[PDB]
Amino acid sequence: EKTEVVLLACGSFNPITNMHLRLFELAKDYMNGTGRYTVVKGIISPVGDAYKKKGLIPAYHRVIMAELATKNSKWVEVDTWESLQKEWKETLKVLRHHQEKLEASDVPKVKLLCGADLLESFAVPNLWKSEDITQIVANYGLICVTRAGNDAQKFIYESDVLWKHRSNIHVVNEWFANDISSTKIRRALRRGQSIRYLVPDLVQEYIEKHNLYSSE
Amino acid sequence: EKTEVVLLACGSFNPITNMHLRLFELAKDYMNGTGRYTVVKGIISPVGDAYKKKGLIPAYHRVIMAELATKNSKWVEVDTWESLQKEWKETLKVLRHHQEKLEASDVPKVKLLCGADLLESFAVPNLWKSEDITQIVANYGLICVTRAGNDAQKFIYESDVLWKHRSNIHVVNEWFANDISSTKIRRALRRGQSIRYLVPDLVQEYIEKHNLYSSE
Amino acid sequence: EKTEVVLLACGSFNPITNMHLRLFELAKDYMNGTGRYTVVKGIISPVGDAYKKKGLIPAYHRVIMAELATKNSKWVEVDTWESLQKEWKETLKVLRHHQEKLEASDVPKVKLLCGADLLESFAVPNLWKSEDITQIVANYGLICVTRAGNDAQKFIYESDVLWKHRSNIHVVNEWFANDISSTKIRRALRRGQSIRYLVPDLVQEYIEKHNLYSSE
Amino acid sequence: EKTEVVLLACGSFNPITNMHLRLFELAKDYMNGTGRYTVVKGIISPVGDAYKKKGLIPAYHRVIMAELATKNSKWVEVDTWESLQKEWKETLKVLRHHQEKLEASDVPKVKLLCGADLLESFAVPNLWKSEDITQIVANYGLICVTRAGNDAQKFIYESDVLWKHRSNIHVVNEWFANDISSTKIRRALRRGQSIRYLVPDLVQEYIEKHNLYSSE
Amino acid sequence: EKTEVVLLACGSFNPITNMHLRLFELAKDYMNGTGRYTVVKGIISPVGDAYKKKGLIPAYHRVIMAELATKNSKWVEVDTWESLQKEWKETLKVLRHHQEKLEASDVPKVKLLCGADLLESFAVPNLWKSEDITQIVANYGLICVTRAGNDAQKFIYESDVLWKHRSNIHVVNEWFANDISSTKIRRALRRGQSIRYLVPDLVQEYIEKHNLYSSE
Amino acid sequence: EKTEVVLLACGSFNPITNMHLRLFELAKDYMNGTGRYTVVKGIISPVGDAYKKKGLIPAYHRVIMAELATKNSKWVEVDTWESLQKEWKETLKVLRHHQEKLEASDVPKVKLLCGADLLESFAVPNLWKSEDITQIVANYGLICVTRAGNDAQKFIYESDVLWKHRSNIHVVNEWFANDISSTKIRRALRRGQSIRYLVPDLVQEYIEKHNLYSSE
Repeated sequence: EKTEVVLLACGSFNPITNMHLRLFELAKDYMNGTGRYTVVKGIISPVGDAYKKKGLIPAYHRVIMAELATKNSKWVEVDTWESLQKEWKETLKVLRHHQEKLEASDVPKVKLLCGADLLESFAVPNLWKSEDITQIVANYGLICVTRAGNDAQKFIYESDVLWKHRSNIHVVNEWFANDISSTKIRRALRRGQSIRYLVPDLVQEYIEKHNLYSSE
Repeated sequence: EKTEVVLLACGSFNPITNMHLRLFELAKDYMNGTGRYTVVKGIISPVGDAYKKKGLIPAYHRVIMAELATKNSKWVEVDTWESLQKEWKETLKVLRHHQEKLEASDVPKVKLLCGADLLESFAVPNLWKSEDITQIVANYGLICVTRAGNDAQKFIYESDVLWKHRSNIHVVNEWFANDISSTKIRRALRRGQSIRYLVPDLVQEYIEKHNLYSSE
Repeated sequence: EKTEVVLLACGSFNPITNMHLRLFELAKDYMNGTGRYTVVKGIISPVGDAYKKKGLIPAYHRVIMAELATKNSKWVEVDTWESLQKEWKETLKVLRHHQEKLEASDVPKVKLLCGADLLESFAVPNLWKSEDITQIVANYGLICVTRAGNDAQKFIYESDVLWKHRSNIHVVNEWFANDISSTKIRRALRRGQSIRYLVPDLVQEYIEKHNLYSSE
Repeated sequence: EKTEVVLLACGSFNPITNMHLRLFELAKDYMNGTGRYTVVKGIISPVGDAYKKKGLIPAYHRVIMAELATKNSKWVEVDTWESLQKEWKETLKVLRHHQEKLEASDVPKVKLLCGADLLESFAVPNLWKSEDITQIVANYGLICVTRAGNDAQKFIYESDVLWKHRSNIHVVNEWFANDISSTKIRRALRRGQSIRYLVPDLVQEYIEKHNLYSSE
Repeated sequence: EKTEVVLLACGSFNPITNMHLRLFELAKDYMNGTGRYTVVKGIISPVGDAYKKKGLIPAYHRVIMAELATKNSKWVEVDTWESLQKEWKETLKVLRHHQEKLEASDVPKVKLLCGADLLESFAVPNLWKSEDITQIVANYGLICVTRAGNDAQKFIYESDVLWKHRSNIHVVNEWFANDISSTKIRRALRRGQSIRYLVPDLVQEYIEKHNLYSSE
Repeated sequence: EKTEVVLLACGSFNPITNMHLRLFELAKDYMNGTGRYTVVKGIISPVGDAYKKKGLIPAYHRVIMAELATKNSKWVEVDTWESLQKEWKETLKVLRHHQEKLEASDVPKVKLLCGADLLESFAVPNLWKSEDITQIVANYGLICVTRAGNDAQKFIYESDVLWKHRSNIHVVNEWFANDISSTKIRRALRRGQSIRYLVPDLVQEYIEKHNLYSSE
């Protein structure tokens, strides 16, 4: 009688590393261990080229490396929809897009998989529209996997919009530190350092043959 | 016995309009009317895709429209060098690049063609390195065409680096107002307005068939 | 066959002066001289005590002085609704409130009467929600009476949201300067100066007997 | 031969909670245990309605709840003087007001009862006039009750004005954490949570029957 | 029966130029032409070395050049008092110092001679203490000589403290533009330009023999 | 076969204290205990009077107190060169100055002796020119003695310019806390407190007889 859930992670995956992959396994173990849910699929959805940030490499590369990272996974996949659109899409739209897609196979609920960082982001003074925060939290749900869940709970308590919808945010503890951020990987790469065993062997091979992140 | 000069205009040309084209004819008429120079070629050099700004469309489009804009001109051309490089290039490098290229045909002096806007830019507190300003002004020269030359002269008087090298900056008056900025063209385009007779007929046709700048 | 319009002016009226009264007569003359409208009533609606600004005196005073200011007017009145509510109300709600009230007398269109100041305000970086600006302009309309309509038109041209809905904003010129701002009246009053013949005789009498704005 | 002292606490009491009440008992125990003083009365004096802050409810409510909070206390009382004045009063004036009042009963010294927060406040760059800080500290005295007295002592050491007059500031440790801030109470209340046993039963009853702080 | 006045100009005189000298003759002509005063002496008082600004050269130089500038004047002199003190002195103290000195010759009123610049300065948000502005204006008086008296009057109207004491501020028009600022002189000097006939011949000679302001 | 090194410490020495003296002995012990170097001389070089900071007393005083502080040291000395120059000198020039001086005695390498504070400083957004940081680190070397070497290593890891040249930065731990900053000494002095046994007896005597830092 459990609820069927799909896990959706947006982001830049620039590049993807073991840490993003671990977040999925963590979150599914947790959800399924509530006794209240059954996790049915996960989806990585990298941001597109319209988001014009510096250091952000062409989507097609970031899509590959994510596909390499998940080739053997029974349950997590990459969807290129958002990377394809000609104008940049807001997470709330990416979410609606993926929920409507499931309803069209004639019902599993999508939920946004994030870290605390999202919560921090949500409270930066003018940055988000309260009503957009409300729709995400309230219509979908958050699964916040983090090594600082103690910070996580505090942001929830400090925001009325989050507190109001708290029964729909799940804070998940990571007891095994593995803080392998894209930013550190890129930093290591432009210094010529090894990144072996922080990202999947094939993702490391792709980065090396294409000399990515080596430059600046 | 006059000095041979080449006119180099960097920028985004996003898109090019009658105003940029007029700047060249203005500046050559002036230079050649000093009695001290003979203008020998001009060069438009659009910025590349590494400069990641919002609203800045792919170089290849901006290169086309500039080539359409100058197809009939006896003396002005487009060079795609800077648009091609994989990392963004500073104007001082674009300049050295084009001077060295002339020296390799076995001597004409390149000079940077700009408006006041450049001068304004040069004095923004932390924005430019004094030594880079010095090399441009001093090693190459500026030709500042503007409708406000009165502002132009003032920025020169207010900056030691510019004043020092003033004998190498030529302020050129435009007595015929034709302030057709890219920014206004894009604004008009995303409101569905005509831009006929502010840009060359062929540049207007290209923009229309490709639906550029229509979106946001 | 003309359209019936109601003129609604929100604000603090702190206090009301001849200038606010003149804005109504100006705007009606204009509207009625389009040949396209007939102005049917005007409404002054002072802000409430929830808006807690400094220098803003209790609503009941500001309501009186407005009622004194309009006692003899055939067509302009004061509605205390917004001043009465326990929580501060946004202009878009005040607007909906007054439109729905007319529809309940079984159809005249309300329009917001403002000056340029509103337009300036609309473009301050984070200050307004684009969608709220859109509803006001688009669902109601603006009548902008000003001595600087030249600035007015420019703000319209500079904002996509305003430009989009321009056919619904009427910029009205005042050829008779009478810039009697509340701020100047209060300033004069706390210096003990006369304000006779800048506000209606009765409003001046009320302010004097209650020693308002004399203090700080 | 001990000195007779009166304890004066200014503030918003919005609302009062067990924490403010505890500060008095703490400070008297301390003073009286110096062997150098005898505490003779305390006074809560809520700020007035001229201070126009958001969330700050009408004085009369805040005066009640403080009177309910102290009805059974042998030694602490509420004085409504400052709440009554038509213009907002600075603490230094409230202080002079209360000292002169004692001198008029034909001599006990008033002292300002505060937390560290005051000290933090005193050093914010432009916020206080050095000479006002000097008069308070020097003419009256501070009794700083806090759970962080370690921060307290540091602010004293970091400010010349405070250090100079240190012999007149008493830092009091609270070994029993009871951080029940008004801000947290209001937050709890607008989420419908219990605040029972963080404020006196009667203060809780008043807040509930008047539905205070429930709104926003 | 006229009032006897002394004119005191503080500042950096870095260096002094014809413009400062002209301000005195202007202000005396004006005062004496009121029919209400008789100007009896003027005093230039350069700031000291404690004021540690960049570009500000040692007092002794600035004292010389002022003494050279006034050697032939029947009525204006230099007083080195403020330049001598070991700690920097505020204008209000310099003023009290010079008034008390006159009272000691057994009564002429000192008045501060300034330009608009002072008025501008007086209103910069946190910059001056209202009470210091009050003492200067009110206890001494201002004589504001300027080419923009129209700006002058406006600052007076915009500040309550100034407006209150307006009967004690005299705005003096200069109908002969001679804007020879220290800043422009120094700028000219470090570019090797002539400053002949903008400062007294002897001041120009001193600057030249000591190579002042030539450097940076 | 070890490398011969000279230790150069720039700064204000305002005043010098036991802490600066300890930094030298610390750094030499460390260098010499690498087995790779031999420390041959150290040099304190106080900043000059052109650097016009507030609280910074005349160089000649700061030069004395440093000479008193080192009179008995076999190996550390004061060089007044930089204090003497008429324009303020950048550390990179002070460095080149001292290296060239050694090369002129017909080869020991100078190295900059600093604390973390330098590293913090190096990363403040616009503060240093990357190329100047590069020349110091790369052409000379840093010896960073600190009680927080853990912060030290982190700044190194966070800056590409530092990381690139890390093999040339030596982070030295101080296991004996002795944080006697100039700022604390001056603070103590203007409160009339003892500073005995935080600075050399003779430096303390000089400060006392000249009443330095007593004022403000």
